[PDB]
Amino acid sequence: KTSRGEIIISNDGHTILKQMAILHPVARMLVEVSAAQDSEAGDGTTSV
Amino acid sequence: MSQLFNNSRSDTLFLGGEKISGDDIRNQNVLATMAVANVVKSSLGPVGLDKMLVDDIGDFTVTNDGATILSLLDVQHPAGKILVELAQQQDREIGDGTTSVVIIASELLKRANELVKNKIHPTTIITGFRVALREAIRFINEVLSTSVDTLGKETLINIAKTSMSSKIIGADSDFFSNMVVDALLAVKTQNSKGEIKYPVKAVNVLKAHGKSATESLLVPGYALNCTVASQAMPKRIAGGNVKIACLDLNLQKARMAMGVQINIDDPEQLEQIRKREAGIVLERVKKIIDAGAQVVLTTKGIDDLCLKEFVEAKIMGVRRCKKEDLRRIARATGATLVSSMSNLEGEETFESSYLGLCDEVVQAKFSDDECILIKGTSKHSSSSIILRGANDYSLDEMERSLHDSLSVVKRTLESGNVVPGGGCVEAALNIYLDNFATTVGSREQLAIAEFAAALLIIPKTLAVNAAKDSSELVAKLRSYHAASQMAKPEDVKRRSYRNYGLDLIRGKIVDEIHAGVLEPTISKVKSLKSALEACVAILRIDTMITVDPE
Amino acid sequence: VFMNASQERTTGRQAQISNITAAKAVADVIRTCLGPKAMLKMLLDPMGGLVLTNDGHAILREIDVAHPAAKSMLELSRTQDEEVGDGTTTVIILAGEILAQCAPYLIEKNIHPVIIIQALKKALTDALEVIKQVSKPVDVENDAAMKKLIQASIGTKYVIHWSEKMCELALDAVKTVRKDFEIDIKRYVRVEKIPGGDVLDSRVLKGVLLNKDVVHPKMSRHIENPRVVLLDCPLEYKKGESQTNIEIEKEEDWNRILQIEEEQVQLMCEQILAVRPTLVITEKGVSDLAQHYLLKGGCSVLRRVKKSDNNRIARVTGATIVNRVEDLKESDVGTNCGLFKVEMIGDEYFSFLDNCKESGLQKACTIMLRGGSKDILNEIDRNLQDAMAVARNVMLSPSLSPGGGATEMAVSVKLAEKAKQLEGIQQWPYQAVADAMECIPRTLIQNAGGDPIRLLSQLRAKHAQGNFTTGIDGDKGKIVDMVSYGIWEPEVIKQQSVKTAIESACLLLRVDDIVSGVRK
Amino acid sequence: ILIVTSNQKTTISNDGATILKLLDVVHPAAKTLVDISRAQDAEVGDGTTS
Amino acid sequence: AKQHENRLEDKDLSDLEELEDDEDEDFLEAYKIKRLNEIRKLQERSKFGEVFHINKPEYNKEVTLASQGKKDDGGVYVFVHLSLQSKLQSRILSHLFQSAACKFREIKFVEIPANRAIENYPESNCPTLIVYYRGEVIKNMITLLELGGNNSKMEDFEDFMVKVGAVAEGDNRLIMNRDDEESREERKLHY
Amino acid sequence: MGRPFIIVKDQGNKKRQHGLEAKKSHILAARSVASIIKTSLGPRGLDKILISPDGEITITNDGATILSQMELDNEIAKLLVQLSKSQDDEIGDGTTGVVVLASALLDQALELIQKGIHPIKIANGFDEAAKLAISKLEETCDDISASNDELFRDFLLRAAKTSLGSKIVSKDHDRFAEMAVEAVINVMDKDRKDVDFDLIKMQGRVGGSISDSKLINGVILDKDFSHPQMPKCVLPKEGSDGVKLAILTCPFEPPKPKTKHKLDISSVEEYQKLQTYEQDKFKEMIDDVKKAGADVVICQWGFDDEANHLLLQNDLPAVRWVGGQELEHIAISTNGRIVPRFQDLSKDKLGTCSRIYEQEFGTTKDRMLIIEQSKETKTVTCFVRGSNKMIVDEAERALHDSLCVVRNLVKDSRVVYGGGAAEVTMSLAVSEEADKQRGIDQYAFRGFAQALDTIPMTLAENSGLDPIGTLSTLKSKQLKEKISNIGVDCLGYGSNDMKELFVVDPFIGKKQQILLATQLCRMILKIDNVIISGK
Ligand SMILES: Nc1ncnc2c1ncn2[C@@H]1O[C@H](COP(=O)(O)OP(=O)(O)O)[C@@H](O)[C@H]1O
Ligand SMILES: Nc1ncnc2c1ncn2[C@@H]1O[C@H](COP(=O)(O)OP(=O)(O)O)[C@@H](O)[C@H]1O
Ligand SMILES: Nc1ncnc2c1ncn2[C@@H]1O[C@H](COP(=O)(O)OP(=O)(O)O)[C@@H](O)[C@H]1O
Ligand SMILES: Nc1ncnc2c1ncn2[C@@H]1O[C@H](COP(=O)(O)OP(=O)(O)O)[C@@H](O)[C@H]1O
Ligand SMILES: Nc1ncnc2c1ncn2[C@@H]1O[C@H](COP(=O)(O)OP(=O)(O)O)[C@@H](O)[C@H]1O
Ligand SMILES: [Mg+2]
Ligand SMILES: [Mg+2]
Ligand SMILES: [Mg+2]
Ligand SMILES: [Mg+2]
Repeated sequence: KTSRGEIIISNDGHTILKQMAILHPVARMLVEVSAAQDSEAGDGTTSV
Repeated sequence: MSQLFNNSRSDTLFLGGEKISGDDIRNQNVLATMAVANVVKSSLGPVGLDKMLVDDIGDFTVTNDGATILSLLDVQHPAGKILVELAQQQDREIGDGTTSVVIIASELLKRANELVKNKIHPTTIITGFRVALREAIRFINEVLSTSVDTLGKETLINIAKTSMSSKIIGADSDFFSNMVVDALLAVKTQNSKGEIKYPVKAVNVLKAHGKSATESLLVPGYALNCTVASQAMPKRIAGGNVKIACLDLNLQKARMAMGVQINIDDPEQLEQIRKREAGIVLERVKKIIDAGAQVVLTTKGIDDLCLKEFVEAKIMGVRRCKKEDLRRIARATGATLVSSMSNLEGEETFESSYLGLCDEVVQAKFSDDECILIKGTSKHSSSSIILRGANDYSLDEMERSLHDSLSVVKRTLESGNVVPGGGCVEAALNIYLDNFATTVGSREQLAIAEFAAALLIIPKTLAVNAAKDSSELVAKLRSYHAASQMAKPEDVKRRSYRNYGLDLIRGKIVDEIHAGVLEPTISKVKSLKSALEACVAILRIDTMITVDPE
Repeated sequence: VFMNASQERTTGRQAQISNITAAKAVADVIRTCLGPKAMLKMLLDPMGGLVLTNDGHAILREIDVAHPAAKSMLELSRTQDEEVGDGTTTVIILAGEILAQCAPYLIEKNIHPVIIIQALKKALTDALEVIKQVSKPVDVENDAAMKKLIQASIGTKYVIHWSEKMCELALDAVKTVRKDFEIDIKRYVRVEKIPGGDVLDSRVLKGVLLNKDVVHPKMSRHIENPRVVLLDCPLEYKKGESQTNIEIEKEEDWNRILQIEEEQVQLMCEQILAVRPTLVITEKGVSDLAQHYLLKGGCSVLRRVKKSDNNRIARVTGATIVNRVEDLKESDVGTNCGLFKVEMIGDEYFSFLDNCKESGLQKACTIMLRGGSKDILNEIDRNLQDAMAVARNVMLSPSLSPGGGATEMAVSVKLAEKAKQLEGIQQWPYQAVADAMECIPRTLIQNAGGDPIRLLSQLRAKHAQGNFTTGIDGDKGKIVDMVSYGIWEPEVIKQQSVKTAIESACLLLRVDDIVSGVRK
Repeated sequence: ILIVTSNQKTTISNDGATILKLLDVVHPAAKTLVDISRAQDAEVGDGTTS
Repeated sequence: AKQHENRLEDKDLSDLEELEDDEDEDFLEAYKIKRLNEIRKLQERSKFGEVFHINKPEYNKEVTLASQGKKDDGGVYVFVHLSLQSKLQSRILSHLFQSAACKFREIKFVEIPANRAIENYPESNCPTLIVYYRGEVIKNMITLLELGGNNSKMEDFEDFMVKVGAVAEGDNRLIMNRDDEESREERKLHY
Repeated sequence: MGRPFIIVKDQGNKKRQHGLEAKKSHILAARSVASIIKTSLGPRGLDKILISPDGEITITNDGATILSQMELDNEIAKLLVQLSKSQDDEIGDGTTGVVVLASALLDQALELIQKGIHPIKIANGFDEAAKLAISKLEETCDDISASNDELFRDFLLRAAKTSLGSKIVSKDHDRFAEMAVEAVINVMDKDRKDVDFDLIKMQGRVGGSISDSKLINGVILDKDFSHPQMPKCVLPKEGSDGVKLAILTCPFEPPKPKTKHKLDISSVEEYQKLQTYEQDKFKEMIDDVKKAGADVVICQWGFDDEANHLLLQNDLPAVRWVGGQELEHIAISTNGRIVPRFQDLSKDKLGTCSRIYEQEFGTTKDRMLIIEQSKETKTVTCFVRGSNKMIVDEAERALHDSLCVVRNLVKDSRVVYGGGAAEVTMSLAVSEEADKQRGIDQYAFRGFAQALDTIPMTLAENSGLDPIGTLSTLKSKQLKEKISNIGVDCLGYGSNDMKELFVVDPFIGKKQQILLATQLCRMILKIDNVIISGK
């Protein structure tokens, strides 16, 4: 459940990490790695 | 059922709401489903009773439909919004089984959560439902029955009584079943080179509280709710072959376009400019008056400058209206809806081919209301429904009830195959799936067995709404059905059982063919699939994450 | 938490108990507002006015109840008022009893709320049969019987003392609006009020009554044969639908622009004088320059008249609604106008338009009311709507049902006799329909001060043996037959009372739960 | 099961006899499980969880 | 409202007999049995009545155990006096103890020399008044400058006993409430 | 169902935890407690500052004293407070090691909790590994009971210097270790020896320096004489060198009964008679003491004034107000017994002392007596000094820990050699048995092996040596050679053999580190539901 009224189901680790607002910056770096795994390969965004 | 709220965790810091995991989520999702399932559980079937919901301004809505009662219940929980939008998807597509599909999904999430606690994975549970549903649709094809050796429109009458029931007008189903069937046969058309289709919301509904629901008059033709432009016009046009002119052109003191700024040096031009600016509209109305349009129809209103000639020429005027109702008037009367009058040549004109044809037109008074009743259309027939009741809230209940009744008979004529009702489908699919997967064995026998028990909630829900002994009927239903499925092909009597079951009025086992309980096959098709996808969406959820609003 | 609900869900049997108690409470407010000895009701609206009446519809308009089941009972009065116009209190008081009698069973003998509905439709079907048999026809052209038919409803109001004038007032008004099937409508019935004066000199006069006077003093205040012509546009100089924006260059242009403003109003006035009218009634306002030259021809100018009155003037004088003045002819000019005269009253001026009286369009009229105060006018005006409503039913339906509770009591006896032969599960709700139909005479006996125990016992003993027209005299409180009593009501009001009351019970009986505070 | 009451005194237990004694139960229907657990603890002393 | 309560609340067992002829018997005798029971409780609690000149070994019992009493939380107040004969305030406070001991028999009045009480106690801080109750020290009072000093009176000492919760405010034994018979005699005549 | 849903009171403050993530916070919470005291382990440790709510300050490195009197919120750390305390009360040593070893078992157990093994099955592996570890240490254990008292005297210094070496008292470890050993020589029976710990008192005065601390044989008093004109130092005369210390419960006062009583005084005849009664009582009093021949009299309560002067005349000093708990300890050292009353006073029940003196301490207005004994007596009292209040408390606690370490040597002579030698010896014993007994609990044996290695790696981390070379050398060397007294040298010596470095530890002390750790962690792992009611 995001901040606004939109609801979304997500099995993809990239979209899970993207919608989750993390306070810690080092844990936030994993959002960019999944974005990098999604942009380059497009498969195994949670395995990385 | 959840108590002792989850502790705020210091090792996992996420902005917004706190994260919670474990079995409490699927317990909370099922608990959110019971909050909406118990609401719709009581208003199921003829014996079922409905509730009221106020709008916080004095207004309220007494609702029988599952889509309407859930539309006003704005569910803040995420899992409940899936079932709320499913009913909005259900009523728009099929218009039937809106209460059952929510009740089926609630019972599935109940037993699915129990199976997850029994330590089988949800992926195996979902595979058990899909292989079971694929055999269920295969079994629905086996129990079809083609209408044959039926006198007249009896198959369309008695099947409408099933949809007409569970409402206030079920007692008057003997009177409304005829006009409902006659209404859809009046709006028949052709499309896609021979494929028979009927338009959505083609029949009108007019709210006229008054005499009674028994004396609802079926006007064989189109009806429109509009006030007369000028009260001096005649309210009854005599003589046949009344020409109807449908337009969407304004007849007022028209203004020039935005990018025109008049600038003149001569003072005397104001006389001609002021007259020509008004007189340019007279050229449009002088041509249609000479054409003999006895009753003109238009979307945009008509100012008093042009209402003089209609009063002098005895022409009926029409004020603002919806854009969609004039399309069907043109189709029935044979006219053509003109967005802007013009011609391919270099001069404006008005042809006679654009005029419609009807036998009679009259402004009938429904005890406070001006409504132009058109009857005896030439090109294509039409129909309208005059709803009557005690008060406006009952008329609103009669609107959506007829919309469900019209939708059921609409899909009935699309496919001649039908299926019986009254829990016989759910009772037969229960015993059929229990026999299935006995050869499979190892793991999916328990998942499909609980799936077969989930469909039995509908004959249990209908029984307790009657305030009678429920297990006495369940003992007769399942046992009779089983004795039919097991039987030799060659046994007339036993085979027949496959056909009948629960009765909610007299409380005994009687034949559905003589009783008249019947449903379409399309109502059950794609209903369990929607409930299946509804179960899959919540059952696969493990953890819940909430972000607070900014 | 979960969705905006579950505050306190009233579920099960207690929910229906509150609805029967709430539906009974609506009838208890206006229990004394029935019969000839009915008491009045002064309700205080929050804006600042006051409504003095005894009609159940006008009482329930001003009241406000914060309960959803009682509001459905509130809307039944609009069903009766906007269908006939009489018997609104009869609708509210009967339904209360129907919901109440069916309650014992719902609460105790556990008959499900659907079996009661099936029992009521057969009772509704039998109710129309006995109401059709008990009613006797009556001649529509008999003015002697029509006056007694109109004053049946007036007898339950304040103006029974002036009933000799109100029946003549209502009968002349209904025949004027009546079109030669026999469809009439009250939108042309003008409800204009005049505070003060005596009721005896108050009379209907054929035509209209304006609130305004002439503009110029030299206009003729007394015309023998007025010729009215209706105008929709104003006599002022029309600016036009688009901006003029005259680029003036020479000095002789601005005086020309102001001179054509004088000549355009001359051109529209001169073509009005082609037919030479005596009275020009404009919808919108009028200019000061145009009235003088209309007076040079002999017309009469008035202020802006709202088109609700001009449509009445079009049917009285026979003129048509005219906006374009260039297309003015001699055929569309109003004629056959009786007399023109202006009286002096301290409130405002009043211009009278009388008709010559000698098919075509239906004629309109204005009914003069000369009451004691403002509330007396509004009280008497609603009596005319209740009195003139009776005159429509006899023309649409020549049937005539007996009054004084004899019609509803006849429903009670036949449903009670036939309930024994209706053996089964439907017998208990079917027999309970007669228990409520015998209450509408019970309310008359309670207001009269008599004992309804022995009167109803004497009523049922004589109803089967004596005749079908027996009833209770509301003034004296004794059993008097309606034939000798000489008071009758239409049968259409009895149909709407039985239909609306039973159909209201079928809706409210299906209520299971009540959930408040969901959303807007 | 680790329970910590309002007085901030730690009490760890495995059997359901003293776990239900620590948690002061408001609901009467939930007190039925607490009464039989103390009764089973008082009479026999085994099977308080089962 | 208070006019009905003053008939019973503002009259002892000796004064309640005034209303025997005026008020109802059942209304009066019902309260006299209540007040009679309260008088019997004070007699049973009257375990003291003279100054207990103690010594230290005993302090660990007399001062503290007593303060527990029955340990029905039957607490007992114990007023200790660290006496010092060289000081003038100490001899004044010793006279107040014996005077209060004859009146308040339920409260224990304890006295001991200050030199024998605490090792090397400051002589300037004497006389010291301690009040024990259920083993806890309710008041560690300093020299009597708070209570007037050299001009301390019996009325000031009785007022201090009410502050620490040792005697009720409306007690008939206190000099503030114990009006003279001549005072009440003048009130009845002028009424 | 309604909107309220209540089962127990105060649901808002009570919050549960569950699942794998709930257990994850518990072990990681132990790392925060372990990491604080991880640097204080070994001889290179650093103390911790403590601050009470009342403002009193103290400094220390003992794990029980650190964790004690501390405000905590989590319940698992409170169990570690009770742990260290456990080892302290019974043993008095190893309070930091048992917490670090307990956290090491929890850290190695989390990896396994992450694979899918049940937590109770993990604890079963440590139990079989712990019993095999202690059984293997008992096999390679050396006993020192066969040696005589002379060599056994030296072994107390080897262990006393170990525990004192990890404190701030180690500036002179040879000097202060004799204080901890000489105190136990005076209480041991020399056959089936018992420590009798209650006789050994311990008191320290804030003043001077720590180097001036000297062991005495007697009782330390914190109070002055009844009159300051009495002589400070009191010696014996020609015969009977014992001063005949008479100890008394009842002070010099008038006799009277306990119960309330009023003595009725008649006319002047009785008034003059009672003046002779008390005047003859004091004459009878002083004759009774002189008949007994006492030279020093002490009572728990103060004598009367007149009584303070009457003793001063006959050269008979007196101390007054000697605490009741302190009065009993004086009679034991002096080989005397306390008389109930004065009529039973005789020669046999008097004391015996070598010499006494009133010691002054700077410009302060306080007096302390110091009793000394020339021969071996029963009890003994420590005399600790220091230049701060907390450093005396640290020296008292450091001496108390060494006093409890040598206490274990008396009741159990079987000792071990710690400092990373026992840990690596017990780690490879379970590792060699892991691949023999693969089963499913082999990972628990390996986790128990790696958990024991954290202690010598912590000593290597604090000493600055490389844990790679240190751990690899001990594992490679101990697998080759059977001699099991080589560990981590923290002081930087050239040889790691601990025969020459003079380090000895008890077997009961090193055993309890493994037992209390492995038995606690079973309880820590068995928690699933965690409810904490907010205060
Ligand atoms: N049918 C299967 N049977 C067994 N293992 C599978 C199957 N399909 C996928 N896997 C394994 O599960 C993993 C799924 O990764 P995936 O969820 O696709 O990552 P992402 O969703 O980030 O692309 C793969 O790495 C693969 O090794
Ligand atoms: N007269 C009847 N006899 C037996 N069963 C009926 C009858 N009318 C309706 N039902 C049953 O009630 C169920 C729900 O009907 P209804 O309430 O009209 O549809 P919805 O569930 O869309 O509201 C249907 O599945 C049907 O089998
Ligand atoms: N003079 C009368 N005597 C007895 N009953 C009367 C009399 N007049 C009216 N009633 C009864 O009162 C009922 C309502 O009549 P009326 O007062 O005209 O309508 P409303 O209830 O709308 O005011 C009728 O059903 C009729 O039976
Ligand atoms: N050695 C064993 N083998 C098999 N089952 C056992 C064994 N010991 C205990 N159980 C089972 O474990 C269950 C729970 O026992 P437990 O919880 O220890 O006792 P209680 O519930 O009285 O505290 C019992 O029902 C018993 O059947
Ligand atoms: N001089 C030394 N040489 C080798 N090892 C030592 C030396 N001093 C201490 N150690 C080791 O360091 C450990 C430190 O223990 P210590 O910190 O005194 O107990 P605690 O951890 O309870 O405070 C001892 O077990 C001992 O094996
Ligand atoms: Mg339906
Ligand atoms: Mg009326
Ligand atoms: Mg057990
Ligand atoms: Mg140590």
